[PDB]
Amino acid sequence: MSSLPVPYKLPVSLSVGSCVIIKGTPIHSFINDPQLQVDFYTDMDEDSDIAFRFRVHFGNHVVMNRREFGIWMLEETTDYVPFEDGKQFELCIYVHYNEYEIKVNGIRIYGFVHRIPPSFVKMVQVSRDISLTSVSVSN
Repeated sequence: MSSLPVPYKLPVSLSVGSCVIIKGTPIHSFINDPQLQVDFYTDMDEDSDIAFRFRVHFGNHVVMNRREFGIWMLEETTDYVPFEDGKQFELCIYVHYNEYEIKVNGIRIYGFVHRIPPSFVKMVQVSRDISLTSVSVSN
């Protein structure tokens, strides 16, 4: 009705200089472990490989990783999660030559180095405890 379906699946093509921009609001903030998850898949089904998972545990930390043939690789984390309950955020994932740069409301919180070329990404999925207003792939 007023927001996009969650979970949300968007076919994409990424190249160096692309930015994936996600606008949404954390909801259900009264539950014990509210989350946001963004997955960059290499094909259209959810069994396919994941070049980059960005999984926020709101108020706690972010965990990032990559999945190949069902197997998760080296996990990376940061406790810098500057989201606000019930306030709209702008989540920007910039595709650089060497990494995905993740900004929350204009502020860099992490850089995840590519394990496979970002041109291999075919779908972005957004899931868990957000209301989703828009997803864009810019440039």
